[PDB]
Amino acid sequence: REIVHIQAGQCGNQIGAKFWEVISDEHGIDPTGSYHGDSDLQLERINVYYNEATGNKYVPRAILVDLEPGTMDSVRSGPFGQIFRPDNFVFGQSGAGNNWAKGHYTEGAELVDSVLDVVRKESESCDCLQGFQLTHSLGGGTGSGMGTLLISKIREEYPDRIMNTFSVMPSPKVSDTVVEPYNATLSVHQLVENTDETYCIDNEALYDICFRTLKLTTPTYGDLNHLVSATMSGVTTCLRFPGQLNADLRKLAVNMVPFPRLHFFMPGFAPLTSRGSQQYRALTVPELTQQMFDSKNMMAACDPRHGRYLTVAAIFRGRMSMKEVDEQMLNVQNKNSSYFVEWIPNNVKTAVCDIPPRGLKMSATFIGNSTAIQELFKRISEQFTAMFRRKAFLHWYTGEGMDEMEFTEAESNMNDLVSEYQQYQDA
Amino acid sequence: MRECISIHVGQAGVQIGNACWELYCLEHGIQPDGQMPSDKTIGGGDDSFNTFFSETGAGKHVPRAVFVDLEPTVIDEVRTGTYRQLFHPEQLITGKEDAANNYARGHYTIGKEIIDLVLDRIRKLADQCTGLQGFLVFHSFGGGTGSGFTSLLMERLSVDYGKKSKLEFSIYPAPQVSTAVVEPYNSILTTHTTLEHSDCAFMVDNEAIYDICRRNLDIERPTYTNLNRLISQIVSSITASLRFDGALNVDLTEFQTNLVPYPRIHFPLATYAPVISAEKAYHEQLSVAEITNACFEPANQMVKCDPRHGKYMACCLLYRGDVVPKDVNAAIATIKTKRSIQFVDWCPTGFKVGINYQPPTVVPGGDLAKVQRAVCMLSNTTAIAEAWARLDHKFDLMYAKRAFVHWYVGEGMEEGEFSEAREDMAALEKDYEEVGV
Amino acid sequence: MYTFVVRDENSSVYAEVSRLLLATGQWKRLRKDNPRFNLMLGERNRLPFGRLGHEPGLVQLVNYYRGADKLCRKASLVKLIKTSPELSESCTWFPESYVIYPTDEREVFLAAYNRRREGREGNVWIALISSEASELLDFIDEQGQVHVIQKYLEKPLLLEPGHRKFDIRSWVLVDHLYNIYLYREGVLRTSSEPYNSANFQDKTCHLTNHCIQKNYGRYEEGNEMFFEEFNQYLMDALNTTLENSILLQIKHIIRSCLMCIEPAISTKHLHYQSFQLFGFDFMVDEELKVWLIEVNGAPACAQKLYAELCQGIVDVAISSVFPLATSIFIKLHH
Amino acid sequence: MEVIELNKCTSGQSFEVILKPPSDPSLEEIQKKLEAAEERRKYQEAELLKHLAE
Ligand SMILES: Nc1nc2c(ncn2[C@@H]2O[C@H](COP(=O)(O)OP(=O)(O)OP(=O)(O)O)[C@@H](O)[C@H]2O)c(=O)[nH]1
Ligand SMILES: Nc1ncnc2c1ncn2[C@@H]1O[C@H](COP(=O)(O)OP(=O)(O)CP(=O)(O)O)[C@@H](O)[C@H]1O
Ligand SMILES: Nc1nc2c(ncn2[C@@H]2O[C@H](COP(=O)(O)OP(=O)(O)O)[C@@H](O)[C@H]2O)c(=O)[nH]1
Ligand SMILES: c1ccc(CNc2cc3c(cn2)[nH]c2ccccc23)cc1
Ligand SMILES: [Ca+2]
Ligand SMILES: [Mg+2]
Ligand SMILES: [Mg+2]
Repeated sequence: REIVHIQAGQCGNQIGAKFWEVISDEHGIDPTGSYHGDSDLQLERINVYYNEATGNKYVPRAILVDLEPGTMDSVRSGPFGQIFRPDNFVFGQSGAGNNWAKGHYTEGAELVDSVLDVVRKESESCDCLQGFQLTHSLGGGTGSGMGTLLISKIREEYPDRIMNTFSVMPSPKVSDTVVEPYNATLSVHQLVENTDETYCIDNEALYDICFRTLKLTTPTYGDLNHLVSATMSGVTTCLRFPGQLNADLRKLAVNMVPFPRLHFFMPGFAPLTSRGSQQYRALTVPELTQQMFDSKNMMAACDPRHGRYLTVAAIFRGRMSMKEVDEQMLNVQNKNSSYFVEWIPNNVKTAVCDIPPRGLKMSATFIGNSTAIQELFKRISEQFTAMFRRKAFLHWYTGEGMDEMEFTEAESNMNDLVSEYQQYQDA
Repeated sequence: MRECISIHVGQAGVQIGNACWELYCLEHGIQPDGQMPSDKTIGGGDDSFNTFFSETGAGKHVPRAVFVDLEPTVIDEVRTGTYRQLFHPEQLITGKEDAANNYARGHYTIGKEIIDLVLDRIRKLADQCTGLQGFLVFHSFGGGTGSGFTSLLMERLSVDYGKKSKLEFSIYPAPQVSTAVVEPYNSILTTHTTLEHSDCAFMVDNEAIYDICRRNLDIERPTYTNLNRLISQIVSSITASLRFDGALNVDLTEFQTNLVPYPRIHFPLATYAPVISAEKAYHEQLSVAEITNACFEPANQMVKCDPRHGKYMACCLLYRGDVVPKDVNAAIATIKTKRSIQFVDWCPTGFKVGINYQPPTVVPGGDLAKVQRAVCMLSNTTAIAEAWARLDHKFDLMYAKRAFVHWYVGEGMEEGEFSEAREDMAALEKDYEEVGV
Repeated sequence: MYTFVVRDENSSVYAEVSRLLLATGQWKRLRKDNPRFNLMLGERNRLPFGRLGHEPGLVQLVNYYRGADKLCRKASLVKLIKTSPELSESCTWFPESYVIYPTDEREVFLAAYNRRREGREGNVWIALISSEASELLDFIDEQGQVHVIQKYLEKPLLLEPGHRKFDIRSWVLVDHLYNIYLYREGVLRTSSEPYNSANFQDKTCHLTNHCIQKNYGRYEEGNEMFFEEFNQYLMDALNTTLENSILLQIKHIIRSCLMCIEPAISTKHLHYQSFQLFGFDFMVDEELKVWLIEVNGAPACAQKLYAELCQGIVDVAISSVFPLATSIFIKLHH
Repeated sequence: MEVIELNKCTSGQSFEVILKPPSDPSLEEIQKKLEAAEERRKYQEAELLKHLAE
């Protein structure tokens, strides 16, 4: 089962690039695309993300999208820049000016068909395409506006394929422009309808983690992206390496998503580590379990103690006692069974993979479907309303053809999403 | 002689089929290439083992089996496995994308595009049969294929083969081994749809096999391989009377006669003893009395429940190894005075005993030790309904919130089938209670 | 940090137990339908034993023995005794009883009393009390539910001052190992009406229940005489003790009853574990012979003894399985 | 107590011991239900493509 990767916009391409940088190192694939590992567990699930190229070369099934050439030229001149299929570089020239409308309705519309042609060309080769994954931010114009336009048009042409996203949430602590709450809200409406799994990566959380925890006075986007590539690598581990789990994206989605609109996940990761700073002490399993469940390790600035877990997925990596893992996992649930819903039996599932990430001897990745995620959406909704009650900065959008009603609708749908999460928090 | 066709559906069914046929071959002295030196009727025969194997002119002994999965990777490991030459391609059938642990997807959506093919490949086996008794169907309750495609198949077989019997080997879902969360939905659905189409079903709770593997084989975390080699032993005990000379349970019809007095209540509890570790340096061989006594210990049952708080309708004892009727009758007499064994008033309180002198065969390099005598008890006790109660409760919890339901409805299924299936199960729980108290 | 649940709110004994557990600061109460518990304080009716011991990573314990109702209900107890060889119909400490279904053990019931008609032997029975069988044979028929008719002790031991009737209540705890623990503190639930050998058409005189007598508070507060008193009265008025004259027979009847059904309810090798508190109700005749009247599966305690007993339950039945970071019981050995 | 129907052979023997005496849908509806569920999908797929067309 093959996956098609797409990365849209500045944020989208920068985390996406570092993702391919990380997992290409895991799979032993080099900057040119030649395998150079020791294990062959490196290769029997490598067609999931890579295409086999003549000359024993491997090429990412990756499509790079932007309305500006700036970031994608940085990617191409980046460390693993030349690994990517050059035709998969689809870009405009005007940019989106952090404007959802430009990305979704005007500038992006002009470019979207060209992108879909590259998608179609990839899907055609896939013996059994299982789904798509997108990397983008929701605060800008391209990744937000055009990214959701792509998702909408991909669902039209592939209604029966899984669509997952890694979606970076905006935050005033890490902000480019004031209109990010507007762009975010418009995009959430789109994600609620047309995605199976959306990993909610809050820039607030990524910041706090870098400063409060990781001893970084002034964290850059590069530091923030260390955390994101580590997490993306962890959530996809089970699909990239052989193990216990005989599951595709669909089977995995079925067991995580009891309700179609409630598919926004809190990612987490342990041990939390800065880049450069070595780790000499390997965590015990009880430490891995304790940390990956602690809020300070969550990538979404939500307090899981303010909600209840609908489902939970956990992926331990490295050489460890599978027994001890079960005890510690079963321990946490039996410790705090009040923070798990009782009306979904056995809703916490675990998997183990013998291959650890680079630099760590063992690690865990947390995927939580908590109702506490409403805190994230309430946050955006407040920032949205504060401006919208005065119709502030709205001319940037109405100048591209949008009406106020579309904002009112988007606002309502997210307040609905919030109220829906609240319904199951009191069940 | 009358032939039996084994149908293995889904991952659990396939990999368990592998375990069984591997074991069968060892018990009949058939090698991986299908050659059976001891068979002197080259090219054919009328023997008891021909119940499960047919013969080619070249002298190959091929299973009367069909493997079917909605996704290739599991059966591909049969196409390239050590017993690859044993089967032939038309016996192994694979779709491209599985049912994603979705009953509706396996039954309705993806089931439809492959049902006519499987029945054809099955019909090609039945045409090689001079007298077909019926089918042995291996599958999981929790898998979308194992649950959804099985009920679809079981419906058609009752149409294409009305007079033929159909037995089930069913894997009851356990959280310790499972990973799906929706297996209770799949289990209730497939039981509801298969109930009138199954003459006799042997439930195996992965929870029970798992603990048996930990407790008695000293395996810290059992793999499917560990579970399946133990399950194959039990299944081999249950089917030995179809593959070997004897007078007890010689055809599928007798299984229902001896074990299933009332059709709906056709879930006999299996209990197996002794299970001994091969890495166990020092072992004291157990007696007919000891292994027979172990048959009334809950820790040896395929499903954990308490037969003391229910009633029996039937009870077969199948022995393998050094056993004589005299020792059995003494062991039975002793146990009865010490244990609580209540039958229903309209049943004779007695035991049907089968003995095969050949002791149980073990897979070389397996976890199980060779023993001088072993036994499998098949008891139709109402206590097994505890397993239905567990399952039905989990179903109720999720369904009250309609959790995950949208996955099924999105495949064309109606929400009404959920409630219908659950009401049928609610009836089934009461059938057991009428009889049991 | 262990966890437990409460599914019986009317339990005067285990509401007290739940309180003690929380006070240790090492137990946590979940809600009725949370499966991830260590201990279950279940309901009296339709308790789902079939769902216990199937939670991975959890040792589970319940405060009831499945199947123990065959001892704790009148129709069953009679059948239990009569059919069980270790007890038999020759059993010397159970009043001659018979099972009687409404319009079975009626034809036999008639035969037993037919010499009692003309044997010039004491011929009074109880379901209520009567000398005429016909009068209560279709009192049962007017009620609707199956009844038990039983030998009536018309020559009971009588407490003076007062010339009164009484019954003894013993609290027994059976832990997970099937150790049978007798609570050293019992209670006499005494009548205050002088026992009337003639007219039993009243209830107060021949029925010693704690409810129906509310002659209350005359000789002892509560109509409730404890063992220190009853022992003293025995020493002064009959020159014997409680242990010798009565308790040996009590410990013998208790042990005989639970050992009879041990192989039917024991959780020795089960996936879940049981314990349970029982209340045995005895009665003494004038020859100091103790008769078993009944066994209560869901017994309530005496108010002075709640604190001590309920603390004992935690010590040997719960903490014995779930340990934390001289004895009030008498072990009946076997 | 009473052993009956003792059958013996080289492979083994079998008998019965009594300790106490006592005291379908046609292919009509299958393919009808399968197709009635198929156009429940088609209807759902149509309303999606309609919704997307809007
Ligand atoms: N005993 C045993 N159980 C298994 C085995 N494989 C899977 N299972 C159980 O089967 C259930 C999942 O069903 P599967 O058989 O894997 O699913 P399937 O029939 O292939 O159907 P799909 O959903 O389409 O994959 C879980 O409860 C597993 O514990 C096996 O080899 N042995
Ligand atoms: N055979 C008998 N002879 C004399 N008195 C008897 C008797 N059977 C019952 N009694 C009287 O009836 C009282 C209680 O009746 P019984 O025990 O049958 O009902 P009960 O269940 O309400 C007691 P508990 O409620 O504590 O279980 C006894 O305490 C005793 O006073
Ligand atoms: N984590 C992370 N967030 C980013 C990065 N670049 C931009 N963002 C966030 O994304 C939003 C801006 O979107 P951007 O991708 O730059 O707009 P676009 O290129 O037009 O789609 C803001 O909320 C930024 O904080 C990045 O490299 N990493
Ligand atoms: C793109 C591609 C792939 C992924 C990962 N998806 C995923 C993984 C798991 C899951 C639900 N979804 N449930 C699990 C339980 C145990 C182990 C793993 C998982 C996201 C984006
Ligand atoms: Ca032959
Ligand atoms: Mg930018
Ligand atoms: Mg499968």
